Amino acid sequence: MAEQQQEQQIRVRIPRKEENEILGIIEQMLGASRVRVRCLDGKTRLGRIPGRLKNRIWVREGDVVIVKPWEVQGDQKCDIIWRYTKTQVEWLKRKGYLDELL
Repeated sequence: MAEQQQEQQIRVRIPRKEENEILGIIEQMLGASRVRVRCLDGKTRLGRIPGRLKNRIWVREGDVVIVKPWEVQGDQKCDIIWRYTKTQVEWLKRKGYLDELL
């Protein structure tokens, strides 16, 4: 219900989802091309970013990210996307509260 120049889109509803994805928040101040994420949808993984995002994320401490699952074992690897409050992570987070209560 909005089509004008300079508009913030939700960017939600992402395609490609054979086994669904997990949602976690990233943390890391050192900055060694890798970060640590904790996620809902039952997952705990180390998140990695591409060279372009690596020099464009500059995460300080307390950011939200979407993660991909890597193998299983007693710890999973994940491919993460960094963003500070937008709509995609807000959607999955709202779903977490819905499942818990409400």
